Amino acid sequence: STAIVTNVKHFGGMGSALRLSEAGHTVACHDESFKQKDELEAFAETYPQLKPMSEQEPAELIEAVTSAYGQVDVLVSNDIFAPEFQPIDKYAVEDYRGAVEALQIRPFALVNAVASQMKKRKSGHIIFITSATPFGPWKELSTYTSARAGACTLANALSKELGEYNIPVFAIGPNYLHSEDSPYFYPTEPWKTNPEHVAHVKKVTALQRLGTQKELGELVAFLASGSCDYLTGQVFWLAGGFPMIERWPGMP
Amino acid sequence: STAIVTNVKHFGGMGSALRLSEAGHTVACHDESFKQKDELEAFAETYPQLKPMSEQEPAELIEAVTSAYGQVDVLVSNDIFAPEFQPIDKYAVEDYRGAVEALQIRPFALVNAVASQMKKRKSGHIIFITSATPFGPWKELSTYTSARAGACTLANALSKELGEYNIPVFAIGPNYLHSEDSPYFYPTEPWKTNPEHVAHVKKVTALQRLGTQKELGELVAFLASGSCDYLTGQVFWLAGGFPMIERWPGMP
Amino acid sequence: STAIVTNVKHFGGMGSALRLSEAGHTVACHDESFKQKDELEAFAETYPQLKPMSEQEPAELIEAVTSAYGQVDVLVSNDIFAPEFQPIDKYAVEDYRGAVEALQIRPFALVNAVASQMKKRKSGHIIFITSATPFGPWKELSTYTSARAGACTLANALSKELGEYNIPVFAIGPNYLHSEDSPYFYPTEPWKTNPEHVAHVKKVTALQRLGTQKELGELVAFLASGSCDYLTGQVFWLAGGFPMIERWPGMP
Amino acid sequence: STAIVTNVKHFGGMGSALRLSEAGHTVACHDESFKQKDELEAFAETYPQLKPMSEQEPAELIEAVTSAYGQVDVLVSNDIFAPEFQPIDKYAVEDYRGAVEALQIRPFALVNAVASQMKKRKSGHIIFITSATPFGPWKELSTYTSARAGACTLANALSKELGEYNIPVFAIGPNYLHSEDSPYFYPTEPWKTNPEHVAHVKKVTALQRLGTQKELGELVAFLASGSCDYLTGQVFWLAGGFPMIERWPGMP
Ligand SMILES: [N-]=[N+]=NC[C@H](O)c1ccc([N+](=O)[O-])cc1
Ligand SMILES: [N-]=[N+]=NC[C@H](O)c1ccc([N+](=O)[O-])cc1
Ligand SMILES: [N-]=[N+]=NC[C@H](O)c1ccc([N+](=O)[O-])cc1
Ligand SMILES: [N-]=[N+]=NC[C@H](O)c1ccc([N+](=O)[O-])cc1
Repeated sequence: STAIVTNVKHFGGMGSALRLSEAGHTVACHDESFKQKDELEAFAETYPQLKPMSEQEPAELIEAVTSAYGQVDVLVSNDIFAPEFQPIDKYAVEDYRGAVEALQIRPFALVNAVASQMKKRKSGHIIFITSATPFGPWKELSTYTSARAGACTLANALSKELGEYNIPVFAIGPNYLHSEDSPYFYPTEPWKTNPEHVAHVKKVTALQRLGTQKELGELVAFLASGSCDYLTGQVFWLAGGFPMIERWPGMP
Repeated sequence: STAIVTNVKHFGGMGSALRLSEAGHTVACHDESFKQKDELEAFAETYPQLKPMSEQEPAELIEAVTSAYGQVDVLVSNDIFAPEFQPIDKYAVEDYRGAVEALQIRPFALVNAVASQMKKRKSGHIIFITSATPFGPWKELSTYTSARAGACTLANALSKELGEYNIPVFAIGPNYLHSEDSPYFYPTEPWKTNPEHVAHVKKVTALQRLGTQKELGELVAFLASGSCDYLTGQVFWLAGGFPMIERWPGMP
Repeated sequence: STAIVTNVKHFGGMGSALRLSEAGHTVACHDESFKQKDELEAFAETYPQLKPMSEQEPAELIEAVTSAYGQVDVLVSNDIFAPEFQPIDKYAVEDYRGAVEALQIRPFALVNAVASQMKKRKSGHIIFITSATPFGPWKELSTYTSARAGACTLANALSKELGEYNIPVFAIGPNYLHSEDSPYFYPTEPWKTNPEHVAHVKKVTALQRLGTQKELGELVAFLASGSCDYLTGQVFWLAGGFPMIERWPGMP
Repeated sequence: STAIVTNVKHFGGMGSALRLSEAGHTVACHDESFKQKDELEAFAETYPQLKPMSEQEPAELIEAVTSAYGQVDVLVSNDIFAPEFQPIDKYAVEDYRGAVEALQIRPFALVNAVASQMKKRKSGHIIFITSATPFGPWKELSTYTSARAGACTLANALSKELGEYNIPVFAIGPNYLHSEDSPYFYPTEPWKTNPEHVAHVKKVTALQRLGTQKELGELVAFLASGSCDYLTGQVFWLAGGFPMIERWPGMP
């Protein structure tokens, strides 16, 4: 079928697009950099099994993919934001508005733009790549964490109405997911190269390692395949057993 | 001490302000109508124990209450929004922005404005009145429901950073909470007077009745009293046992 | 690899064994009926790809499969119980003991018996088929629902310690999952044949249909394939969007 | 009214019993040690405001309290168990049976014995003192943790059926709750006196301190007063913001 993966160069983007592509789907890919022809052309040459698009806005993008390939069967809203850790009083309200715009308004805008066509033919799959931080919040990241929570619930809520139209909706919330060259959350440097970071991951996750782009891709492809639509409304915690809670003194 | 209750005329506003005042607290009250001298004076006459403020914006309000009464010890962010039920594709993206602005950005801005004074003296209580809807989403209310979830997580996340400063943070999520004359969610008319509505409440809640402002007020006053700070981070489900789940055919 | 699926004739048993066998695994199956020679042989003739075992107890079952096929790589504890709907005071305390023994003690015993061999070679997958009822309890099913909750948490807790040994642990909680000829919860008759039952399912689930054994098996096979171990600790709500909550009067 | 607090010398026992008595309630207390006249009379002399009972079994206790003090209006099931920490394969299945018997079967049996009388009057309150561990499992404590989860769900489930009879049901899940002289979970020695332990608590809790019996007592009395029945079904996380999650390397 035809799928859309946003911010393809970051977070869960490459893992999702590459695996969906290998499953035989036509993967239209969005990314802020594709605004420039040079950047879109470079990506296209590197990944001929992918279809990079230049469109940036929700409605614009859904329409271009629909016109180019016929329709949008799968939506993978891989949302990202660059937050700063900050005490609640040191943030600017604008800082929270920005987090909400990127992690809640954006996914909502994409579904708002594609829902009608999916509902008319009674088929489609919606997947939000959110975060697991709501399940185990760190101190001083209130804007990002709360925003991601809104996104998770958005997915769960949407599943309730779209189910009638045979449209499953899921939210995959990762943490400690290797992002390779992307700074979006866990790049190879320093997460696989620095001793302190390696030891941190080994302590905080049950599997004692970062999650792989492949694991994420497999999950995305599995859900988009229509192999298990009954999981609609599910919020997945792709966090490898995180969080590992500090035990009493004397316990290793 | 000194407390602030926003949108006092609606939702959990009156129950909160009334019980807090009966507790002996100085209660400064905010409300959109207080922009009108007439409305402010009339309120002050009916509830002489309460101190209505004309200030509307977060920073403005915290400053006004601080100058007038010395400091803000308790913040009750009683947030409201009037959403429409709509299939995802029928909403305007602006409809989600409005919901998020009123239910997430506002409480965030109020804490952002008062946190520094609380942290300096290492004392204060923060209470968000959110919603139990995220716990049991209805079909077609994705904007309001997801926004409320962000607010619940905001509170929990904040409890993590403010705990070091001895500042408890709670979120009270009601549903089917009687609002008396306020149209915000459950006014006396028609919820206590129309058969179909009375019957609906009886079916969906375990206690088979609306919750009372008195009950909400007792909880707010209890948490603000400093009698049980150890519940910091709690999301309270003030919904009378909702949701009651439809059982199999033939079962009573 | 070698998998074990318990109570194979009921609940999530057939979907799990069938799809696991299709994935190329050797599937040893347990069932109370296999105690009888006639039953075991009739099953082996009908499903020649499956390996019915006569063993009934945890330790002997794990030992027999290990001796016959070498080792137990995957454990699918498909637990069942036949509860009665009763007001708390009409139950016998023994009724709860029986529910806990069947839904909590059994899976714990199976893991207790196989854990050491999986830990030694640092490989294996543990999957509990539990229930979604804890997520949305009905009245008068306190014994079954609470017990199932104990099982979900058991899986999650186990993921924390077994992760260090590369052993993912999952809990699949279904509801409204078609069980075909098995009375364990949703047999074809009357769930797909009687108007009121069909209409009931269309009302309380988002997808407005029963889940299929195929969907359950696909999930079980996906998880056992080692394609997404990073989901360890996950409790899956295989309930098609259930529960759908009754909305305000006037809303369809 | 008349309240029953079990295992009064341990866990949330004294805090609950003492505050309930200060509130004016007649508080019948149960404890395994009260089987000895010596221990019972000694307790009675020290706390003339409490009424220790010798009865050990549920049915016997409810009848004894009903006969001596008219009826049972409030049940505080303060359940305890002394678990060992161990990898799943090192436990004895009997170890899990003991945990479930003490933490799940016991509270169930007590409600099973007093429910009929409360339903008849259509009044009463049920409070289970469980645990917050299910919310943040430590590895190697799978028996205790999962059993506690079962008890939490048992409460929420019962609220669904008992609400129709105006009987609120709650579950208070503590962690890091100071237990003073009782070894049940957090005694003064060493939690308030040994550096390594004091520091551990400082690290894992948001408020950076142990919870006080007074706090637990206030919550119990508040809920038992009928001041806020609309919270029925609630699972309270009385853990001071626990768990605090370890942050990235370099972060303070
Ligand atoms: N996979 N993964 N990681 C995503 C996670 O939501 C996240 C964790 C930390 C931060 N951060 O900024 O510290 C951002 C996102
Ligand atoms: N108590 N109470 N009500 C608050 C709840 O969040 C809510 C429920 C329904 C609606 N609504 O618009 O139908 C709005 C808010
Ligand atoms: N699939 N599926 N359903 C299993 C579910 O746990 C269940 C639902 C109802 C009952 N029951 O007895 O009514 C038992 C189990
Ligand atoms: N308050 N409090 N503690 C109760 C909690 O469930 C618990 C935590 C740890 C242990 N333990 O044995 O380590 C037992 C119980």
